Amino acid sequence: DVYAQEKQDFVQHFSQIVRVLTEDEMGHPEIGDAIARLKEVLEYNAIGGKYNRGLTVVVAFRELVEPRKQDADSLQRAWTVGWCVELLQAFFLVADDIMDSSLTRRGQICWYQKPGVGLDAINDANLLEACIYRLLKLYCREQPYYLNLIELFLQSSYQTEIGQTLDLLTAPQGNVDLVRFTEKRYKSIVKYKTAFYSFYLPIAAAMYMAGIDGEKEHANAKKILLEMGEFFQIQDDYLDLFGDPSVTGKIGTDIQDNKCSWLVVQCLQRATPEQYQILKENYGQKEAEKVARVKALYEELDLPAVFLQYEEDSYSHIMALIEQYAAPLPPAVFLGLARKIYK
Amino acid sequence: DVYAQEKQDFVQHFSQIVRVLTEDEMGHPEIGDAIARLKEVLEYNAIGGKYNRGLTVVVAFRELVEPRKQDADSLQRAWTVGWCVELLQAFFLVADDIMDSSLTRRGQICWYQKPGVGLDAINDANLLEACIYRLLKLYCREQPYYLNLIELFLQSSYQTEIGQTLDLLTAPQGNVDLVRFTEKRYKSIVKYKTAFYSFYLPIAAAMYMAGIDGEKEHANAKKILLEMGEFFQIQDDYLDLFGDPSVTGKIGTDIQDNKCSWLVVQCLQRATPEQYQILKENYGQKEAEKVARVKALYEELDLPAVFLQYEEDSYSHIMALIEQYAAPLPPAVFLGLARKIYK
Ligand SMILES: O=P(O)(O)C(O)(Cn1ccnc1)P(=O)(O)O
Ligand SMILES: O=P(O)(O)C(O)(Cn1ccnc1)P(=O)(O)O
Ligand SMILES: [Mg+2]
Ligand SMILES: [Mg+2]
Ligand SMILES: [Mg+2]
Ligand SMILES: [Mg+2]
Ligand SMILES: [Mg+2]
Ligand SMILES: [Mg+2]
Repeated sequence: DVYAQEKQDFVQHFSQIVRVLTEDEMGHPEIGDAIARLKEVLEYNAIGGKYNRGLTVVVAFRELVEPRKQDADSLQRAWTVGWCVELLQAFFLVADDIMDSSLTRRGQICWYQKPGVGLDAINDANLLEACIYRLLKLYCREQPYYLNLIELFLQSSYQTEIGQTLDLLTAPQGNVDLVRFTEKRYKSIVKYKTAFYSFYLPIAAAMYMAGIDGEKEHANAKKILLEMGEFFQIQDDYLDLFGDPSVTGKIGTDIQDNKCSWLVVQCLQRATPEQYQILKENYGQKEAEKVARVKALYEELDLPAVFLQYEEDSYSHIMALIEQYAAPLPPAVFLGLARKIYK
Repeated sequence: DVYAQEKQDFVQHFSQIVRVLTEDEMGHPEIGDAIARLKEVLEYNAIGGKYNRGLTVVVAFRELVEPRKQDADSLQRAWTVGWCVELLQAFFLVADDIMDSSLTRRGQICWYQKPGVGLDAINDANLLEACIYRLLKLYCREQPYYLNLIELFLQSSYQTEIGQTLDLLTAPQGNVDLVRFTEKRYKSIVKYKTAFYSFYLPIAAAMYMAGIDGEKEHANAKKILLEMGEFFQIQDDYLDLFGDPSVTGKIGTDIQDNKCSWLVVQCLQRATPEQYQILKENYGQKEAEKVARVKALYEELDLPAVFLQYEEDSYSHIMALIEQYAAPLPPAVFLGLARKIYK
């Protein structure tokens, strides 16, 4: 709604982002081809998603900053930082698709799977990250929140990288170990690898831009947002298997990749002894026959129904938390985001 | 000499770097295994090189800061930022070895070639980068140069990433094109991919720590340092082929990887028509027979003698530049570094 009404405006601003990124260096004609590759990397990897994270920066900014202080420059900075969150996303996704050996993303072939690209995508990803800070310097260098934003983007990256490390350590290829797939480990993984950058980061950025830098306020917002992020990742694990790749834009790999997904953890909590052996024998392997076996067992344990139930209970819990912690911020801030990821 | 007398002190400080990096998070026991992977990544990829870049921060700091202002905290920050440059190095090298399909580094198997690691090394690299800014926040958060250092490390990364992009664009696998291997393109590649982070960055960091933030002074230092960096990369290209892997610690891949190396550019400038065809037929291929062919032609054109001559002429030019641009900085600053990479 508020996201939907802002989407088009947000996207149209992408041309300027690209222009300022592919101009401030073109005064150095020697790197021209590199700059041209950068544009290509940006168009392919920053466009095509839902932009919920970037839009959140924009929406939250408008709801937190008094309209008398929302000048043209002020708004420009807001959707610029919104695009910075979108680039952090792109950066992690490009690397993540390589490390998960994924095939498609956002309804097109993964960048690293594009003939001509391959492992060069590693450097491409690093460039996407560098661009965040180019844009911050360009548009916010003079703002009082400049250092707060820089540290917030860096901190959020470290956290999601710590989370990725957990994600990958818990999922050795060729090493089946159902034993390590617990609730505790799962909660810790998703907290770091998704919850900070996808939910805390955008709202926290808008808070700093609105002059809201108070520690307690940020902690209170974080309380709500991390819990939403946990829900979001669990929903992401569900879609990996039970979602239509025509709508998700991506092919699942979690079972093949031996991941500590929410599905397998829930499967293990409901698994009879015989079922456990079926899981242990077919999990984390590339064979389509064995993956199908795992899915069949998930469906035999009504995990699809268990997810529908979790989603409702979780949503109610998020709402409760918003009632508790939203103040003094507008509740619409969190309600708007929550509405966007519900089901 | 001054580098040598400082080496041991510098290295011994690595234990503390690791401790502070693997402690400030251990208050979060949930990420403990990730933190343990981080320690493992740090020990394997930050140790074993010459530490010329880190040592430069330390040496330059001592020569630029008045001894009355070199308190214990002040020195601690200096070798900490020195280790930050070393981590930037590690970060790029881990990714670079993957993208160049290299086998060894610093006399051991490349991290990504270690059984158990593979492409997870992409995230490991990203962690090494994140650590730079953790350490900066930890030890320099209160210093007046804090934001200058942060932007200097970010800018230097963007530049070396732009350079890597040039390095990789000019070297498509399976796509031989001697035509693109020119002097101009070479100078532009090495300027961005090596010269900034390996030579300007360390000295510039010590300058900001010594309160020397003046634009003209930094530009003047940059004039000297980029030219040294060009020399250093050219020396690196020479060693890739004509160096002993027992001393370099790495196996060459430039010819196989179809790289715009200094050797091939010099070969092309001296290549008779028939020799050109030999180059075009055997360059950028994995076959050991064809690589040997390229090397034979390099030796037929006395490129080893041409490098020895370039090194002398270049060294004299660097010295000239130091005479011109060193002031008001101690010349020992640049002489010390130059002495360290001579031959
Ligand atoms: O399931 P993953 O965590 O790999 C994923 O959600 C990406 N990701 C990576 C960190 N956080 C999220 P994706 O399903 O989009 O491949
Ligand atoms: O020759 P490269 O530039 O790949 C190298 O010098 C690494 N590097 C990467 C950027 N700058 C330098 P290395 O020979 O150590 O593999
Ligand atoms: Mg993935
Ligand atoms: Mg992943
Ligand atoms: Mg997923
Ligand atoms: Mg290399
Ligand atoms: Mg390289
Ligand atoms: Mg080399």
